Amino acid sequence: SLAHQSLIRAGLEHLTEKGYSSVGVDEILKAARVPKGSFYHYFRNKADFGLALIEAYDTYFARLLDQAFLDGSLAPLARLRLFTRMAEEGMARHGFRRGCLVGNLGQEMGALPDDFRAALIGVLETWQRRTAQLFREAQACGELSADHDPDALAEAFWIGWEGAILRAKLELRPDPLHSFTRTFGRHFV
Amino acid sequence: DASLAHQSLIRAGLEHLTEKGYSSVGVDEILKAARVPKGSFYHYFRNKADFGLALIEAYDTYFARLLDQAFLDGSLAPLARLRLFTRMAEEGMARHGFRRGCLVGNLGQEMGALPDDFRAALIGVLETWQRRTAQLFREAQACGELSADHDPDALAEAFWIGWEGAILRAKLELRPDPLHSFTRTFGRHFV
Repeated sequence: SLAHQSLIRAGLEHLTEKGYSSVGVDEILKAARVPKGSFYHYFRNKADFGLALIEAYDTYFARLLDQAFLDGSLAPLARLRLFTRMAEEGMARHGFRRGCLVGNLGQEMGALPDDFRAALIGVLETWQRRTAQLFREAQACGELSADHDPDALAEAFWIGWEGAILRAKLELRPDPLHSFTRTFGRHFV
Repeated sequence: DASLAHQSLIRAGLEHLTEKGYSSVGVDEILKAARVPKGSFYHYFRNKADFGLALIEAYDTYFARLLDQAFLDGSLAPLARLRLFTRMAEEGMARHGFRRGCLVGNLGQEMGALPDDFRAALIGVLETWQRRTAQLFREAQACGELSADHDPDALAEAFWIGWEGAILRAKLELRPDPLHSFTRTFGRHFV
């Protein structure tokens, strides 16, 4: 019933907090409280579980961006600030111990299976396209000046935001999120 | 080569942890790459954790020398010294096909799986880099390159937050594009 969901849940908690290299199937089963036979009913092996976890994180995180980026009661820049504020509230729930599954996996790329590279890049690119669209909308109402490139700016936002999450999880506090967003915010009029 | 055992260990450590990370790399893999016996490893280090801290101290020392080349070059304006550093760091990364990143960024990201000693050691190195960079930015203000408007410490912190994330992305994509993308956009903060 809840065998599959408990495995996904256990996987997302362990990979946002530690990363893939640190965690084996046995840790996962203890945390999920699910028999080994259920693990192998859903996934062929650890690498295949890893990919399922990437995909599940992408589906969840898309709903988070829906909530912020599609809130038409908010001017476009205020949507970006709602996003970073909500992302920080989510981190504060577990005292900043848990970061981004994608940034964690991204940093370990050298020890991951090759399949992972294109799946991680696809997810980062989906987010950048969405942020670029938000930034074009900020230009249309003069929140961001015409001499900026929305795509370049979207790529820089995600580069720095993952860097901010790395630092917040290292320091176990929100201050790096605030530094990043306060300085990046100066690209706007 | 018996007299080379310590450098071999550090070398193999730096190579393997900049390419993979701490959680991925066991002592046996280090020994096999260093071609030194186990008794030589334990002569110098009490365990993997003591080794890892020694690698951070080694990386701090060698990295400080690369910053010295850029940040202490008096033939360059302050902001040109910052562009030199990023150019150099990219050249370094390009030598090994962008497969090797920052040791401090790699370990920082896997902090949840590390002995708690590492936290202060990793944060210490980053704060050093940030202090050198803010000083660079204060000199950029004192000569008109940066507007009196900006906080040099906040900007130094935002630089190191963003640069570690650009390196992450360059090692993931195996290309310098995220580096150029980051610095191109960050360069707008300057006059």
